[PDB]
Amino acid sequence: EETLFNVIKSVTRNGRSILLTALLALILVYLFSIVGFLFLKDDFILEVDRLPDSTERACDTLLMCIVTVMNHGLRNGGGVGDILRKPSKDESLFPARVVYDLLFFFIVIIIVLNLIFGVIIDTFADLRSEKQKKEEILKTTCFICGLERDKFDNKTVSFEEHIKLEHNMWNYLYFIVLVRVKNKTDYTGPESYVAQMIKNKNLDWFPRMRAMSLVSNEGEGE
Amino acid sequence: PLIYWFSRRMTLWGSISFNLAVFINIIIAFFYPYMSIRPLIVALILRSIYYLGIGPTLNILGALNLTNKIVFVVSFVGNRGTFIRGYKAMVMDMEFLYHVGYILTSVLGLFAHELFYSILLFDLIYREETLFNVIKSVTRNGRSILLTALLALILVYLFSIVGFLFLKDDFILEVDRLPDSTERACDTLLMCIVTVMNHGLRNGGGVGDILRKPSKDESLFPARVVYDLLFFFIVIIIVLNLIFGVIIDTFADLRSEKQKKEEILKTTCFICGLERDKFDNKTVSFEEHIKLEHNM
Amino acid sequence: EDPLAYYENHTSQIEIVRQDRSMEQIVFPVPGICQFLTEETKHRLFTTTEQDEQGSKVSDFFDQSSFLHNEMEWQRKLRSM
Ligand SMILES: Nc1ncnc2c1ncn2[C@@H]1O[C@H](COP(=O)(O)OP(=O)(O)OP(=O)(O)O)[C@@H](O)[C@H]1O
Ligand SMILES: Nc1ncnc2c1ncn2[C@@H]1O[C@H](COP(=O)(O)OP(=O)(O)OP(=O)(O)O)[C@@H](O)[C@H]1O
Ligand SMILES: [Ca+2]
Ligand SMILES: [Zn+2]
Ligand SMILES: [Zn+2]
Repeated sequence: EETLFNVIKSVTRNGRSILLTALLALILVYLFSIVGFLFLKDDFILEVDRLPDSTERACDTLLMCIVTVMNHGLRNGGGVGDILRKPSKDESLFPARVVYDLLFFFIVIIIVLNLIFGVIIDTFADLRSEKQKKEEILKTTCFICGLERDKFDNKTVSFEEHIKLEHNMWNYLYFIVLVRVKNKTDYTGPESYVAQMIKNKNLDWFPRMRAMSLVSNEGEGE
Repeated sequence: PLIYWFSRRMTLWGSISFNLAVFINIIIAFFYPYMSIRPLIVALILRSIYYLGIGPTLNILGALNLTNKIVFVVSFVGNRGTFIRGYKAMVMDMEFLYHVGYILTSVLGLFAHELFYSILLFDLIYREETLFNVIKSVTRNGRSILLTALLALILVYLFSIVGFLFLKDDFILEVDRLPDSTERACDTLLMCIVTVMNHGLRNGGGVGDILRKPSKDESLFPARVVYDLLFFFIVIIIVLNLIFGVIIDTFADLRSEKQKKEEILKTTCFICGLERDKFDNKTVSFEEHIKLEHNM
Repeated sequence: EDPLAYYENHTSQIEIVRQDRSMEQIVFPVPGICQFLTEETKHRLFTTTEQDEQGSKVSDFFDQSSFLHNEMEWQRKLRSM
């Protein structure tokens, strides 16, 4: 499916930005884990079910603390605060804890993970804009000389016939094969010239910004 | 020649200094508390840990980082010549001010405490431009985000007043006491705001989730339903959702501005600014026009 | 079958600009090998081509002409089996 591929391209094109944002998220989690270990180590209690006490500390060492904050903090909607034990309102450290969760909520869940999402949207808009421009160019200008559709207006020869026969690219390709295949001694005037030009590697014999259909008015002016 | 040699390799010292900064952070992260160039450095650090130990290895890595950065700073000032711009200029220079602060952080980390090395990871933002652009997506419209938060705070304030005046009884919170479980939390207006703000915005449902479950047959049941629903539709879907909308809007604006700037740079020449389309069907092409004819 | 089919279907015209800038129209026969080009390759070339710095896609089209000729030659040999 091409549509599914395009959807995947929406995250693949800016994959580097997403990875870097994840690194920033990891760095912020690292800083918060350090702060918790220094100040709020006691409050780090996790409930676990033992296969055949329920709650025990999880921030005894820095490595375990970062895993607990990263694994159980980012996934939870509230953030780190949800996993930690409920703080008593009358407790002296209540305000510090309240600020701690709010900062995590406003620094790691609303302005970090949301940025990763925003990168995806920006890629979606970029992909659509690029596709729209490419289709417009393909359907509005002809391949060989590149003239716009509006030029072929109020003229005997229309744009559709200009591209179909007058500036048919496959006709040019056929001529290239004929010139390459035909012998030197059998070359005519025009065929000898293009063969010489092809050897010179100069791509100027191709018409540009000009065609006989529009020159018909020029011929009348002549 | 000596100062020139130091300045010429600016990428080398900066790449190493960041390279060491990363390895020190991982080592402390993985082990704390304790009792191709890149793979080669990994082997050396691993070997030092095996023989010298975590302690001495960290001390060595800090010493190398400090020496690398100080010579990086002296080279930076010499190459940029900030002194020629004026002694006042270098002091006010943002780049110079950032470097001295990093130098201060490095020496504090080496001596004051090991964890101070953690904040050195902020340098990654400066190292990567794409990450800087991502951060710029929120920094450009920071004022709007702050004001939206202020509007959010006002809305939580209004709801807290309404809850205190009418629904004070339902404000019950569960707490775990260190060596009754549930108790009131809206006895005074201030604590009510903290409970609603802290436990309301974070919760997906909103304020209603934290409050006690209302009885369906209770007379005040319809009031609670309307109150909870209003918070959900006025503080979580139209307030926090707006903040992300600002971030998305900034992303589009930054991309559009960058695209226009690149198109202008690559489509018109610096001096006269003529468009590329003008240089068509002419003996002199646009590329040679800018290369020689109009070379700034 | 139709006498005016082999001499008609195998005919094409193009536009070129000479040294003197005087445009000319060349009518030439289509060689037999050119008739073996696959439609799928034709569609890929039309869509995959990209514009150069000048905005003219002719340079990319010409560069792939040799590949198309070789592909057509293989198609002829494939048609033999
Ligand atoms: N210079 C050009 N500008 C725009 N479109 C072009 C140009 N050259 C070819 N095309 C398009 O590319 C396709 C190639 O045309 P082609 O003559 O092979 O069509 P066809 O109808 O399959 O052939 P046939 O002549 O055998 O009926 C057609 O869509 C044609 O419109
Ligand atoms: N007027 C202009 N408009 C647009 N681009 C320009 C203009 N003048 C110079 N440039 C571009 O700016 C850069 C400066 O060109 P410069 O002559 O220094 O190139 P260089 O190849 O490094 O030099 P050298 O001539 O020694 O090979 C090049 O990218 C050149 O294309
Ligand atoms: Ca002859
Ligand atoms: Zn044309
Ligand atoms: Zn110019």
